[PDB]
Amino acid sequence: AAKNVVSQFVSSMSASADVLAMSKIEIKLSDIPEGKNMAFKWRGKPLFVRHRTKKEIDQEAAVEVSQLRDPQHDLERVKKPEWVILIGVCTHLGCVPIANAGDFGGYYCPCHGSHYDASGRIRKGPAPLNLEVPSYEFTSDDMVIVG
Amino acid sequence: VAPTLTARLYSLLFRRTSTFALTIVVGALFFERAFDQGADAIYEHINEGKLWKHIKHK
Amino acid sequence: SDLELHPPSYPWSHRGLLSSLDHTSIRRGFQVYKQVCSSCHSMDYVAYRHLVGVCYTEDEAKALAEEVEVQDGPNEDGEMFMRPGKLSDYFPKPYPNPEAARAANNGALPPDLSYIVRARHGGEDYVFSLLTGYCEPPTGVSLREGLYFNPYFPGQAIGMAPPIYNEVLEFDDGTPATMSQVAKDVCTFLRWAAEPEHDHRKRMGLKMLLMMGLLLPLVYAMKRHKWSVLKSRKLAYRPPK
Amino acid sequence: GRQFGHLTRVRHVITYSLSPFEQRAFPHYFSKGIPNVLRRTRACILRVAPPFVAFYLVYTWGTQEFEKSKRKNPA
Amino acid sequence: EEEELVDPLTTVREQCEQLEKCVKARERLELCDERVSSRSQTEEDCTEELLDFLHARDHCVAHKLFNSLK
Amino acid sequence: NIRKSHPLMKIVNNAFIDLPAPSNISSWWNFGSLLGICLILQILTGLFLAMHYTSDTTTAFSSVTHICRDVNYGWIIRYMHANGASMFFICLYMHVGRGLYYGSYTFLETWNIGVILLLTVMATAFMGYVLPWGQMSFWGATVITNLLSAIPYIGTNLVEWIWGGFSVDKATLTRFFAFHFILPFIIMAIAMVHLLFLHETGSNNPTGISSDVDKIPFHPYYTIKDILGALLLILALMLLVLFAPDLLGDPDNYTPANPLNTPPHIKPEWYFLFAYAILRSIPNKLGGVLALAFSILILALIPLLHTSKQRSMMFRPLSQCLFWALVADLLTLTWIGGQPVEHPYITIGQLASVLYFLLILVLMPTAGTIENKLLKW
Ligand code: HEM
Ligand code: HEM
Ligand code: HEM
Ligand code: FES
Repeated sequence: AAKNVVSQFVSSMSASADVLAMSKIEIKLSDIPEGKNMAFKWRGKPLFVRHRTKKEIDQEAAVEVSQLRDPQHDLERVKKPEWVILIGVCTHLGCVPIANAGDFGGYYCPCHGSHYDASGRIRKGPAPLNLEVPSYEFTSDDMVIVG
Repeated sequence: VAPTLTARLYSLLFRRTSTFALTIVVGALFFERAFDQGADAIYEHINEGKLWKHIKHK
Repeated sequence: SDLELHPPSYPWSHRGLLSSLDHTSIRRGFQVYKQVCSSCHSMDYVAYRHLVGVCYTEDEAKALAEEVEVQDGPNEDGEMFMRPGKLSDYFPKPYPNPEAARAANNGALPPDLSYIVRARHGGEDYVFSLLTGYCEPPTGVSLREGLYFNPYFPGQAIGMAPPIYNEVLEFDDGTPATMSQVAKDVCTFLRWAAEPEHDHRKRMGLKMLLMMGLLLPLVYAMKRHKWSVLKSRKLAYRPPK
Repeated sequence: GRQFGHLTRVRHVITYSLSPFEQRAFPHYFSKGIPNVLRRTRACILRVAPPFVAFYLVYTWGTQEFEKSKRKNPA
Repeated sequence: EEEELVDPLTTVREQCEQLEKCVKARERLELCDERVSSRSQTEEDCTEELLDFLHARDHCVAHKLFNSLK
Repeated sequence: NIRKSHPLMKIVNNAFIDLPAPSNISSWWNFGSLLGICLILQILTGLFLAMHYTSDTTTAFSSVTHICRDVNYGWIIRYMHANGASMFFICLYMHVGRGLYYGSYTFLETWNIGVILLLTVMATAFMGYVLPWGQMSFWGATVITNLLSAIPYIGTNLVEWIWGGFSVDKATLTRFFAFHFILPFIIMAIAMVHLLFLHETGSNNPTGISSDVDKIPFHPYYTIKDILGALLLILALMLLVLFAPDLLGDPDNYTPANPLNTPPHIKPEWYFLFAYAILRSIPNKLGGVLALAFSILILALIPLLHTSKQRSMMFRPLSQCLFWALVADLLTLTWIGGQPVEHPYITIGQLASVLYFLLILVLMPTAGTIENKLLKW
């Protein structure tokens, strides 16, 4: 009885009308210019969708798999070479990777401070990983969804 | 049965507070598995809303 | 007038300690709710996923939700839009504010159906008694049409009507739905909308009785064991001669 | 306060005890037990019981008059 | 409605309504009913007699009902 | 060694381990720990409730439903709180009664603190019931709070001061929440002082005689008997919350608040019903609330009317009957209190109220004197 009563009380601090998860938001990509960071609501979390101008894909086509934490390339992330859909969280804490103002690529992950790039990747330090690609998947070329 | 079950329960498992604690905790596990299910089972003498029974129909 | 009648005791499948709740009935009762009852009665404390594990299957419940619509979030301007209901929005206010009920309903306000079984004595019995049983207004009683006559209902002047008139049917397994069967089911479903926890409540209760029934004797034997030095104990008084 | 060894002064009283692991926790439980509960009940009924029945009666009477009052024949 | 749904209530009610306790109760109903009609400036309104009948009937209804219901 | 010397352990040791206790206390002494238990159970389920409840009129009721449907195990937590409040009252009523019967009140400080403890939980529980913002929550909040308006020249202002508005509105709910949170902690400090004064003499016992001559350590003996005791509290509590969650609350208080309705009902929860009966038995605004109050503060007069040469009732037959007539009379009072103020109920509710006061203030002390005389004392 002790466990059970304790467990109930403990398990009471978790769910509710909080299993929602709808989203899969209607996005459109030529609809947004060429590289403008665009956050949505996916189960809540700000889905940072930055597009890719040719020039800025080449700084992302330039990574370092030899010297890396979570081994990957911008190409090894995105399935359609110039359309990676990012998110806003930061693998360390909760500073949604602010559009620009950072080191490599573009991205910057504040809170305190951590530097990202146009693949979400952690270039400098604080955040252990490279953000989260919501399967990033589309519908057609211009048309796009998530998941 | 013979030189007593309790006697052996005492001699082999209850003379130390260690083994005592240890059996109670091991005995706690199984009991939960046996009872939680046992009571859920006995409860099945109500083959009604029995989600399993409905699962087959729809 | 302060003169009235109290509902009898119907033998529901969910009364009497350890007792499930007829789930096939909650479902027919849901049907009754959506078709005939919902038109003028809100059940704003119940959502579509509540109907999941219980009666319907996941897909089934969504399909019902999908069907009609609600006013979903703001269109990128400042007007809202419509879309097929998801599993997460509560059943569907037929009247905006309270005075809308008065307007479309003689001047009376039909009370919410989220609880009702717990908000009226006798519970399902009162609803059952209010439903099925309807009578001819006796002599000297002056109805006035808006108010119908109803035994059980306090004052006897109601405003509802008997929306059970043997039908406006539905059906899965095709239950011969007379006014009786259609009433039992609503109440059974109503029990569930009021007290969803009903089943589990009584399951823990079974376990609580079995455990208490096992701990109680044991804790007693623990206690008499230690008190035995005192219960069995002897005194003698040996003063100097 | 109070402790043990500073309670009071007692003289010439022996107390025999027996270890709990050497006696039964439920000796004549039904044998000696039940007669005792009957004896305790006897001793107390005449002081507990009456006040209550006085209410028991006041209760049923009280309700009848109430219910029977909300009715009437002529006038 | 016009004829063809076998309302169990109606069926069990017949047998129920009939019975002794309700026979007597309905007698008083009719008794009082016929008084109320037999005048003008009256007010003894026959409301009580109805409930008593119903009560007696309804207890017996509950006892015999749901048995048949599916 | 370690238990006896260490600054914190001493306290525990002196209160639950080596405390000399009479080898004589019966079941009626268990309500002490039981209240202690009820107090914690009521703070613990209470806190978890505050993690989901919101004290604003438009979400108040909704948040309580949110708890029972959506919050995992919210329902048990909710009903345990609800029923623990009644369980806390049955125990409170056993405890006061026990002391009255056994002369335990001769320990003035302990007792007087006990009366402060009785009032504190009553004020606490009354605020508790208003929180869900149900029909009864609002009208019970209205009816009861309005009593203070009988106090001359101060009353109107008083009622308006605590109300926050001119009614039981927004200010009142949030207000009542805050005090319902702060009260049980204060209750605790006070229960510590209750136990502090009690420890100065140790417990009384059924004979009212004196047990220095036969004390036993609180440990195996009363720890293990309190355990078995708490277990039975749990049974009663759980039997209530699992099988009949709304039994003592009655099917009623659902449906939100409506400041224009006024249900033909209006009665506080069962634990105030005896007081409720006494109040309405008196045709008079002032007198009603004066006698309402007096019906509880009279516990502070009991020791001044002891009268008997023996402390307990164990050896006093006439007093026993009179005591039982008090309890019997208190049933009548709650029973009446739970009924409309019409024909039969008024006059007995009136008579029973006079009896309550006649019994405690005149009949009981007289019986003591008679009893002394029959024993040639
Ligand atoms: C869709 C058509 C319906 C309308 C227009 C309607 C309207 C009303 C009205 C006006 C009242 C208040 C009666 C009064 O205050 O005098 C009422 C009460 C009530 N309604 Fe309906 N109703 C409908 C269907 C239903 C159904 C199908 C049920 C349940 C099976 C239901 C459940 C109830 C109950 C249990 C009450 C009792 C309130 C009380 O006892 O105080 N309603 N309804
Ligand atoms: C500081 C500790 C406490 C906290 C944090 C607390 C919290 C709450 C909350 C949030 C509610 C509203 C939710 C609800 O109604 O279920 C509530 C209601 C209530 N409280 Fe407490 N409470 C505490 C102590 C107590 C005490 C000691 C009592 C006295 C027995 C009490 C009696 C009640 C009652 C009777 C209700 C309404 C019953 C109900 O609707 O469930 N509470 N409490
Ligand atoms: C928060 C509520 C209360 C708590 C936690 C509490 C606690 C206790 C405890 C733990 C005891 C130990 C003795 C025993 O087990 O009976 C006790 C005894 C006592 N209490 Fe309370 N009590 C409360 C309310 C009351 C009130 C309402 C009264 C009466 C006005 C009261 C008056 C007394 C008296 C006179 C004793 C001495 C009993 C004896 O020695 O026979 N307490 N109380
Ligand atoms: S998580 Fe961004 S620096 Fe802390």
